[PDB]
Amino acid sequence: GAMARDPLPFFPPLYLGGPEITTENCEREPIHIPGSIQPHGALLTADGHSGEVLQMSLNAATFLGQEPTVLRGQTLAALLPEQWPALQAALPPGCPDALQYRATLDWPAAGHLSLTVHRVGELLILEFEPTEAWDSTGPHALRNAMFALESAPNLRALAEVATQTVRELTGFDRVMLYKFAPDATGEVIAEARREGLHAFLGHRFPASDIPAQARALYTRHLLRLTADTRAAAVPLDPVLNPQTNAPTPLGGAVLRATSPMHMQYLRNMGVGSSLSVSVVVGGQLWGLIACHHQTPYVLPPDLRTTLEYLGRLLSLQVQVKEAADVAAFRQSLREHHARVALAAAHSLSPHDTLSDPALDLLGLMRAGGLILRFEGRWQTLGEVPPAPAVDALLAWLETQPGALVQTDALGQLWPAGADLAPSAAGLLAISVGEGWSECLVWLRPELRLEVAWGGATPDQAKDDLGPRHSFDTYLEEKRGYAEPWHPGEIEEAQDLRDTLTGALGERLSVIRVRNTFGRYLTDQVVATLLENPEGLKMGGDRRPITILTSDLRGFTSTSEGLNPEEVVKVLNIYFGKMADVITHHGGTIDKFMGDGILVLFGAPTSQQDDALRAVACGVEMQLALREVNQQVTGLGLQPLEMGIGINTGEVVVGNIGSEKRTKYGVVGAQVNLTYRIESYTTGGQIFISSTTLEAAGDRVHVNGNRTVQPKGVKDPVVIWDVAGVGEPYNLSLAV
Amino acid sequence: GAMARDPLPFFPPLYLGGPEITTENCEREPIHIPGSIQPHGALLTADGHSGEVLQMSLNAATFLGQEPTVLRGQTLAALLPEQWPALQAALPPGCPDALQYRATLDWPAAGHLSLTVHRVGELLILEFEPTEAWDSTGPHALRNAMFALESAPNLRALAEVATQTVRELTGFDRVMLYKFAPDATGEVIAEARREGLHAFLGHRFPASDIPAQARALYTRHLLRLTADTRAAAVPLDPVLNPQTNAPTPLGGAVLRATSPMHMQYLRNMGVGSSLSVSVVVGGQLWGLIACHHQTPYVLPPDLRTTLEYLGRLLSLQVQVKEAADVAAFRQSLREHHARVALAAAHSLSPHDTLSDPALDLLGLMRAGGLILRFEGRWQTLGEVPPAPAVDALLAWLETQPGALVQTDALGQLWPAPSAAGLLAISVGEGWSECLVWLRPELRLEVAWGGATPDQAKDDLGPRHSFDTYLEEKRGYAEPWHPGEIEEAQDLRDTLTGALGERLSVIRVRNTFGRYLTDQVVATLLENPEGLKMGGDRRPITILTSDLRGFTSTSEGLNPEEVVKVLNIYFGKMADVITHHGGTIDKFMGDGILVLFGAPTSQQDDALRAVACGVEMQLALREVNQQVTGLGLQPLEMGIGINTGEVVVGNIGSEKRTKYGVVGAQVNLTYRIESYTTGGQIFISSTTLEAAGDRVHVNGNRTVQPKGVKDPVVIWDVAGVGEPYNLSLAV
Ligand SMILES: *C/C=C1/C(=C/c2[nH]c(/C=C3[NH+]=C(/C=C4\NC(=O)C(C=C)=C4C)C(C)=C\3CCC(=O)O)c(CCC(=O)O)c2C)NC(=O)[C@H]1C
Ligand SMILES: *C/C=C1/C(=C/c2[nH]c(/C=C3[NH+]=C(/C=C4\NC(=O)C(C=C)=C4C)C(C)=C\3CCC(=O)O)c(CCC(=O)O)c2C)NC(=O)[C@H]1C
Repeated sequence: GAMARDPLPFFPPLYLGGPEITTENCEREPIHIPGSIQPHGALLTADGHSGEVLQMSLNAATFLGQEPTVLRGQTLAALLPEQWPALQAALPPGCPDALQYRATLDWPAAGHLSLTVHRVGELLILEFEPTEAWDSTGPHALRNAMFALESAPNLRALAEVATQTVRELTGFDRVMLYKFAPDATGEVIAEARREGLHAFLGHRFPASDIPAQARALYTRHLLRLTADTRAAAVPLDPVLNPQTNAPTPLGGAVLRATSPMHMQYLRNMGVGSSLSVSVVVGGQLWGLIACHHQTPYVLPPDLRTTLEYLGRLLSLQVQVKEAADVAAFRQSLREHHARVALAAAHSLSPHDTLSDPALDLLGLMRAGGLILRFEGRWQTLGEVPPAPAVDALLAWLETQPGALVQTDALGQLWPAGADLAPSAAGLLAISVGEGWSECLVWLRPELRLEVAWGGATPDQAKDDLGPRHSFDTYLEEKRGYAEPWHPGEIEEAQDLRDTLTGALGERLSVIRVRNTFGRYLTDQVVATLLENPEGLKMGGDRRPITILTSDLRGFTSTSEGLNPEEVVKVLNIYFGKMADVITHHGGTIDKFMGDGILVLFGAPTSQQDDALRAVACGVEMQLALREVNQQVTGLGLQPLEMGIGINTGEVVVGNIGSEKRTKYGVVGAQVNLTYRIESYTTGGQIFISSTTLEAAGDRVHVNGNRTVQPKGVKDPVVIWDVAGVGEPYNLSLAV
Repeated sequence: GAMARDPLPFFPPLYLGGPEITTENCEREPIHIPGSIQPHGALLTADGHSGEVLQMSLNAATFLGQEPTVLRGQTLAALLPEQWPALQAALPPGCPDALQYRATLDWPAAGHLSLTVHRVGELLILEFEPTEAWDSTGPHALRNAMFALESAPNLRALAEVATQTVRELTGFDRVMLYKFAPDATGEVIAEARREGLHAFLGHRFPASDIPAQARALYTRHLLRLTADTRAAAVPLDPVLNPQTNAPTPLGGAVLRATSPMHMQYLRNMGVGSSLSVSVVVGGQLWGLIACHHQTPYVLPPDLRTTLEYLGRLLSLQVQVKEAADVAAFRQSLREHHARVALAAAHSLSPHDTLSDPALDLLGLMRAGGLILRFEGRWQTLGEVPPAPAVDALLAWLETQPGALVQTDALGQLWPAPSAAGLLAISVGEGWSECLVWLRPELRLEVAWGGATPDQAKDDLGPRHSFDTYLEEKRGYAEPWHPGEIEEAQDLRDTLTGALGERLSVIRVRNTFGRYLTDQVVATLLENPEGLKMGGDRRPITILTSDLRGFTSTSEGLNPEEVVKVLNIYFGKMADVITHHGGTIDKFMGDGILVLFGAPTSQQDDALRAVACGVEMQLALREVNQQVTGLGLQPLEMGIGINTGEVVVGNIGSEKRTKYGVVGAQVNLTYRIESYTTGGQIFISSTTLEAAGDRVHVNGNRTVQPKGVKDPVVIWDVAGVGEPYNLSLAV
């Protein structure tokens, strides 16, 4: 950004053999050390401790009415017997160079003088200038303006009051408020002017009309002027400070000679006199009050002080009015902003929430297209570039520093993307966390706009070796720019980025609970578990739980002759319906081992009807397979068949994983027994153990039984064939 | 926070039957509508459209030089023939009541008068004051003050210039800068005064000395004065505005009579004249330039305007100076800040990064104790109260709103000793992950100007004593520096911004393998494509293990022995499997399933799987030392490995995916393991072929497990050669 770019190193001044200044090298003119002054005042420099005079402007003798011999090598003690002790008191040695001291002198000849002093290291710089010794303006003009500035209701009105007041105070033929853009171009956003004068209002001027080292200088010394655009500069004698054998810094002297480049610009523009006051906001040059007179004009010093004070006042009020205008913009989005904040705040699946048309993330930013990248997938709303180009933008976005990126001409910030101006000329992108792995990208189409320039566009700065001669309206078509993002839209995006980034709190814990307690647990069960962290006895515990295992009989063998995509599709269908059923019965899915399911009832938390719910779950799982086999045989494949075993008993519960990556699981002979029980089933059948049937109760309807001695058990056991469950399930296997 | 709390509703004023004002209700005094003015000026009110004069102060004739009947019911057009068109243009209908217009008048029997006008609703309010023949040589004192304030190096120095300059401009016997705290107590942070006056510098004063409705009014109308603290008010006549039959709002008139309660305070303090100017920063009352004279003093209006100018400049520079003071505090901490900023940004296990003493989160904030809650658990550095108080503090911090909680007296915020000061930041929203800085008690003595806030309602009028009253505060820590608040917010921003990076790795590990290395997770994220979630048939090598008979022996162990043994076993097996790039797929009871080929495949999948199996068997030697140390029997382990085409893809539901494998070659692996005995590794012929000549074998078996159409040869593995050089001990 040209405004946030320090000036180039300056070249040596002319009187040290520096180069001549043209529009090629003019950002390097050392305008702060011209070694000369404007002829309407006089300048002395003096040693800061002794007060010996070291330099005089060539006109100081004639100005201060003393022969040049006495003056040179006189002391300020003798030249200013009253003001010498005072400026020492006000400008103590070692004080900042910015500090200035002002006084009136009753001088022997031609009237009173205005004295302005400042210190630069070991050197005192004294400016002398005619004054009335009588404030022409009176007390009320400034006080009235200050209150009127503060009561202006918005930025535009504040600009009107500023230029209208300054022109009333000074009599200038033209007073402009000139506002710098981030690329250091500027625009006349208010103008008060004498009748019959050409209007510059609404015109943009190239950044080169005020070069970077002038803008830097104007950030530190807030007023400067050219009283007479025809007047020759007056040299300092000697031109170098003899304390240093180096140029005398003159940036803080209002009598500093103006650059010949700018002198010529003002003549071309028809200007006899010029003055500007910096508006500085947050340490940055926000703009200028820029004044012109058609004929030479020396603004009296007291009028200048009024201006300098208005400068300070305007610097604060520009900030106040800009914040109020932004807040008013956001005030009209309040209803919509709250609604978007509430949804984003607690949402655990951002993709389904932020793409809802009822949320209208597109309208919230007046965007033409929105990209949402969350988890691993990105979807879009509205007008976006073809899918190949969206992936190229997200790839370049990942390289951008920060968590917010904003531009109204994406083609310039990212060259390869200049082709995407029909839908992505402007872009506002925010990163949920750092790295752009999750982000939102509002896009805006190219908006062709005409720009009124003051005589020339920025690329015509070097057509001549000097300033241009025309400042009349020059229209240029703007290419590749979108409508700019309002500062309130920038803020809205910052608010929403913060909300989603905060929401990563839950999105990390619930995925961490599922890793420990159940990969397929419901968002309610996880919520239930987060509230009650204790009671779970991670270090180990033995207690009763019911275990259910199922397998698809021979599906692993029939899957060696299907498409790999058919297998995955069939397993996805099956597990989907199975998981819905098991969830409905409060079971914890513990493993999806191939085509087999293990379900726990009682871990992570138990209830008195664990066994009954497991049996009912088993029945409905079998019934659910009939719905599943419609799609499978719909796809052209053979029906699936399923056997289920259920056991109930004491198992060891706890962190059965490792220490660094825990898993709440169960271990013991009663787990293994469930598999042996399931191994006695055929398709459609459910075998349960005697402990399960006993624990489940009289609501379980059995078909018959078998005594079996599975390998792994010392004693024979009776297993029971389930036909159904009664109230309140009323679930029955078909026969 | 009494500063950001609106005033209470005022009570009706006395002349409408309201209650007498005492220290019981003085926050309800309607000080903006006294119906009266101070006697060094005169006041008219007129209709905003016709200019008809509606009220006059009772002294208006003496001031304006015309008896009341010629003034009353006359029109401002006739009375101010030049100023009437001007003040209408400056004060248009609807303008803010803050907006003021001033002019000078020259009248007979009246000298030069200052006329200050402003508009309240449909009413114009005109104030008349003696003023001076204009003779200034220019605003030199202002210009010099302006640059002196701008060059002040810090906030203390800025305050010193302001009071020094105001005293030089005015002659006031005492000039103070009075800075409000968030609780609306105030402190005199700079003072310029007569030598014979008792110093108030450094003293704090109760919030009630400037009540909430004075503070609110002082945020809109930036100057008020009491010219003579013994001068009697002058009634308005009539007292009520006839447009409304309601009181006339005088908040915006400098001549407004001062609250009687405050007049008595000034007298009790020995003050003869008073004036203060608001410092308003970001729309908030930051403080007052507060001035006392021991004798009466009517400041001419032109000199008040210079004070008003300095108030505006000082509102700007207080902002500039406080920021620079904070930036200078943090500049000392820069290298330390960068050091913590780097660590917290890229950490995927913040518990081990932040507890590092070389990171020095305690010293960064100059704290005595630090709590660190991340993921499931919490942990503490330095001096922390016990685990009940930490679990109770962490529970209560979930109560607090926002992401940052800052106090220097935790006993007051939360009733329930190493922690008198607390600074807490929420990583994300809700405090599920947070940092808590704790500071111990710092016995400080507050110097109060006469009395503590407890003694506000001791008598029905103001206090008489304003001498130093030292009060010992208990349960307090050294206050958090504003730079230390900014450092905590920065660190909170960083850790919260690192949640996205922490999120990407747990999402991937949740899909592709729970125990995956933080290194291979980075691999899957820079190359996310080609994984083929829809389905694919690829060769992979599969390794299954079991601890034979441990399921039975565990029925005789205490459950805590069972979990401890499995934790030791799995923890060692995981180390070995990860060293060999295996993907632990399931911890099935005491069994492990490991994939070599998923999610990614190298060309030596089979060899690594065989060598991993050998090392797991060897690693069981170091496990069986800890298991027998605990007094238990030693574990035995059998291993089977198979290599074959399997279906690879999303095997879970569509909603909760899991990258898994399915097929007969997966199931054959468990059958191959079932033939092993303790200490033995059986592998299939396809594994032996893919692994290559570096595998050392003992013998072989032809087996035909059911569910298999054709017999298969399995091979007993003795060890692995270069570069592994592992052999099963024999
Ligand atoms: C290659 C160098 C160039 C150059 C140099 C230059 N310009 C300035 C200072 C100013 N230029 C201003 C420009 C404007 N005045 C207007 O009235 C408008 C629009 C209506 C514009 C854009 C202004 C305002 C200033 C500030 C000075 C002032 O207030 O008069 C300097 C610095 C002068 C100095 O302080 O010594 C220099 C070196 N101007 C170019 O256009 C090219 C040729
Ligand atoms: C129960 C009511 C109380 C009360 C009322 C009250 N106080 C004010 C205004 C001011 N009080 C000030 C206090 C101080 N002056 C000092 O010099 C110091 C410290 C050294 C303090 C704390 C100040 C500065 C003001 C502003 C007025 C001024 O500049 O003199 C009002 C409002 C006055 C008005 O605008 O009419 C009221 C109602 N003060 C209490 O102490 C209790 C009794």
